[PDB]
Amino acid sequence: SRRWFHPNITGVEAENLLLTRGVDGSFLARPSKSNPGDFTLSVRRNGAVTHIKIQNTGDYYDLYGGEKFATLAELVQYYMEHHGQLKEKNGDVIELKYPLNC
Amino acid sequence: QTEYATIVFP
Repeated sequence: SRRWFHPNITGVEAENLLLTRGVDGSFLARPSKSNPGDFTLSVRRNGAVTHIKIQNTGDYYDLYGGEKFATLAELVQYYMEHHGQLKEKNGDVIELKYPLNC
Repeated sequence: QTEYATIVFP
């Protein structure tokens, strides 16, 4: 199924879509314009949207740091199930609560 | 576009 992965969407369309179709805690994954091959998590927090870059080497998936995963689903479900491990410099956690779908 | 948040790790 992998319904949270939107294959044909820009970051600004995703950013708008989360503020219409989702709630705080909603999120999705997209293919990333800035670096083809990579992916990007787009999450909603406190009425606004944050974007997180995901490195795909070919060998593994990661967030330019942290735990490394064999597949993208393993990475997304990991950070869903371990909420505190996704933190920003500020100190705030970024929570992947509710997947948004096609 | 809009910026990508700066993630930190233990």
